Amino acid sequence: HWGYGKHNGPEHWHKDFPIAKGERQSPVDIDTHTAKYDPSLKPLSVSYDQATSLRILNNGHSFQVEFDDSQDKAVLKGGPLDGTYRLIQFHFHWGSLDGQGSEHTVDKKKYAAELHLVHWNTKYGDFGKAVQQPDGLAVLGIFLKVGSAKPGLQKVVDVLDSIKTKGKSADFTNFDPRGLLPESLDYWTYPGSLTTPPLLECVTWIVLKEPISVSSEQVLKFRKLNFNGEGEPEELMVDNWRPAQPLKNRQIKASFK
Ligand SMILES: [Zn+2]
Repeated sequence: HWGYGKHNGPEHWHKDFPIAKGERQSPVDIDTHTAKYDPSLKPLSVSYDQATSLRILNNGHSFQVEFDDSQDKAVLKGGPLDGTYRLIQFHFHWGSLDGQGSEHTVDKKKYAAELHLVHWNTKYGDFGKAVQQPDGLAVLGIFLKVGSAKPGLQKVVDVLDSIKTKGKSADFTNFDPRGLLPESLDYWTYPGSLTTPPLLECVTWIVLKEPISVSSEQVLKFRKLNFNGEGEPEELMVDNWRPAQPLKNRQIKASFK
């Protein structure tokens, strides 16, 4: 099965998922000098005050916090989106070292980690139908750099002990994802894909310009998670990021000058 090691990592994925060599794959390098400012783009509208988190899960390739998405509780609108997208989960990608770990890069700069907040377009009724549509998902990407601790992340770091191995889950209620946002919502946006199999090209990417800072101690705890299940030989969950893919016929647009 696919993963991030030498015999099953990203360079191998195309044998089981040939869309890996597709026309609108993610992530990409954001060249800040060639991105086009578009005054037509609207500000993002993030409405997370009624979010209901349920659970945190180690899925064997990352950890993810899941939200109740049976109603319009936590939604993203605006920016380049048409319609309403509900939050279903967020997860992270990170490195074995502070100088790598993000999926997107900015002028080839890598960050220590990247947060993905995944939302699906309510017009398609459920997540499984949305991923089959070119405008089915909207993913907010936030970079993490190492510096000062992020208070709103600590609740997450504290429970990782309890979901160390693949398939472990824990109740995780009353977590407010607003504490993970930077001050500014300026963004870049381009059409792309999921960055893990099945790599479907159903995502409008919205990547925030401003990183959030986390402390070395906080990302250290990420690196203690395991890819393996309980009882299996220990393999640390690190470097679970896909490298930048060719931009091909796409335009990155910026909401700012
Ligand atoms: Zn992701």
